[PDB]
Amino acid sequence: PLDVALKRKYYEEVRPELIRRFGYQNVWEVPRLEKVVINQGLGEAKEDARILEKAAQELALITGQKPAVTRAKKSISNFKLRKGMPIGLRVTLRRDRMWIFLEKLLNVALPRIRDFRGLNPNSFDGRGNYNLGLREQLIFPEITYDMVDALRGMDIAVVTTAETDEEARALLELLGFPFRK
Amino acid sequence: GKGDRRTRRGKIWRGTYGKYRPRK
Amino acid sequence: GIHPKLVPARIICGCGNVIETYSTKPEIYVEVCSKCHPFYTGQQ
Amino acid sequence: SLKKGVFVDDHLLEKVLELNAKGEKRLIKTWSRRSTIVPEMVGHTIAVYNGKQHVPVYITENMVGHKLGEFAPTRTYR
Amino acid sequence: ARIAGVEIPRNKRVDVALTYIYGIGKARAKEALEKTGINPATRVKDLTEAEVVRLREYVENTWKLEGELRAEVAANIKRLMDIGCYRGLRHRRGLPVRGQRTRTNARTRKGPRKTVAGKKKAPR
RNA sequence: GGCGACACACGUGCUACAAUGCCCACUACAAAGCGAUGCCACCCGGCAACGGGGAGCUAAUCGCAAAAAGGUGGGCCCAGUUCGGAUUGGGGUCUGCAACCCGACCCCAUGAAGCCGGAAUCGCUAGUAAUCGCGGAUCAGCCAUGCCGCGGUGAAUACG
RNA sequence: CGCGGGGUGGAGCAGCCUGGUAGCUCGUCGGGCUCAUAACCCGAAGGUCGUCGGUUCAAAUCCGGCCCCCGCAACCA
RNA sequence: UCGCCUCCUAAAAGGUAACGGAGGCGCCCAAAGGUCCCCUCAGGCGGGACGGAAAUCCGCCGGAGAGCGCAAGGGUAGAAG
Repeated sequence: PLDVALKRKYYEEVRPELIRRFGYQNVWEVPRLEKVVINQGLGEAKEDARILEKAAQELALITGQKPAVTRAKKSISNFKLRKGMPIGLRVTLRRDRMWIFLEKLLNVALPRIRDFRGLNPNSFDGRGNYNLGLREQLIFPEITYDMVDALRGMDIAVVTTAETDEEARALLELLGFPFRK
Repeated sequence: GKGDRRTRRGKIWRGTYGKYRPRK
Repeated sequence: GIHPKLVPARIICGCGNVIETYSTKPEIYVEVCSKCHPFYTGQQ
Repeated sequence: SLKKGVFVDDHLLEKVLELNAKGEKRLIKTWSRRSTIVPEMVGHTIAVYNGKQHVPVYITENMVGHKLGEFAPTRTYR
Repeated sequence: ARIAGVEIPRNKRVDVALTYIYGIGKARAKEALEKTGINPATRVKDLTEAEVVRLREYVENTWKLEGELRAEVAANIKRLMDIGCYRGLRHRRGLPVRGQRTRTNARTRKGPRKTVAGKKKAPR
């Protein structure tokens, strides 16, 4: 486990072009993807013996990382469970792990997502780094569809070096990300 | 039985043939 | 001690391309992917 | 349920394919609801009728083997 | 005797057991046996360790079966969540999508008898 | 476009719940009716509705068109099943300018409720009841489980 | 304290010694019979059988044990 | 109304009155306790599938306005959390 397409394709292709693109000098200033936090949460754990640890585990086969047993601060009287202990779910992605999942997320779950037409043209604006809003889930090259007790959306947050937008844009812009433009 | 578009009697009931009632 | 394992895989697209990476389950039957775009249709 | 052809009217393409030869607008009234959906015409807006008014039904790339009618409901409260 | 999905026929003529599988009808099955020269009569409890898988082979590996078909269906159902096909609604709307009679029947697509009735007449 | 709507309602009926049954194969026995831009024998292509060719038939003379329930053999062994086919996905045919709203078939796949029906209620006095197949009118086609006819097998009971 | 006895549809009360049904009504909803209405007449929504622990093939029920009511007789530094 | 805890009244020490002004207590917790090892907020403004106007996220700016069983108040992240 020491190499992918991206991770490689990032270096030999993304590094040189970028650098030469905006005009940096040393290898660090050039912006780079750092990590990718991605959480589901659900918030669909309430009355009637509502476990959903599979909900997690099943996300574990899509990522490679066995998610985090999240909880929620306050208490939501205006809707179910209160004062910590419920459910929120999350799996932070860091290099290799992140590269892989990232890889096939730029090869499979691009059209498999129902229709599609291209990624939002502005979901990081101002503050570098990009977040995505998910509905589906089986569009993943795994997670069979005759094993989905339910379909839950999720959040893929892909944080970077690029301190501006033009940058974080580029980064992905030139790497494998398709924008609705 | 009389409905099952998949048997002798049926095609019959439904006055017709096919692969479950050879048009001879 | 509690993970998804992993192993080298050889994924087979639906038109030609055959990306050779890793993850979980060695044989993958994909419908489409890259090498499948920008497949437009013109416009009146 | 054809086998030889596609019942789609002609007074449509004599309008849709001219507009085709350029890449124009989309306001295209019409009563020919009884007609297949023309391949490529995906991206165009047809004002299907329903005994009431024309309909801003767009047109996707996934509604071709479907006559214009399938997207122009007739009765209210569905 | 697993084969397709977590399915296992047993104790009865092979040519019928097969139907059990999701995706297998009367036709297909009895073809499964002719194709692979396998005999119908013969139960499920009497099939060489070979014929067994030998079967599953052709089987599982041709017409997609239970599972990979299951919601393979909803594919062209949900696919109808598009701009909205009349047939979309009906599923979208929980009713008959084959130009049927709702006015009175249709109890397979509607929950059985949802009474809530009224109508007044005239007193004195 | 609508009369086809649909949270519901009653009336008339279709298919069933199964072993006195169902399936596949074979094999007998009708009567009544309708047939020219009609009914299509008969070869051919598709596991098939159907398509190509093509003989006859103004029809007691050629066809629809073979009757089903019987019989005979084989398959099922009491299960929500090889019962029952509703709904749903798919691929197709003919018609007709055109079948989204709105056809019928065929074919692959799903196989739903129903294991005998509350109070109540309907029919029938014998070739009847019951159950089985066949026709025609209207018709381009058909939503025909209807309607008007036909013929097959063939009970029970009536003290009062 | 102790002997009892008692809680089960929205209120009412049987199922309590017998194990094997979750019901009998009032009341809302339909649907029945008339010539229509009334009146009778049916089928349903609805209860952890209070609680938990338990033996059984199985519990409202027999066992447990406690919260809780009401009768009494008694206790109150 | 009657014992008790908090604040003001109460005049910068303490205390200090009214049938003064305004709230609580008659419980809880075998972890909500010993301890040792780890960790950090509330909000605001961007960015986000269900998403209020605060769910769970991501990014900045924000030392305390969060929390601490419960009344208020003292106190507190250099930890009591």
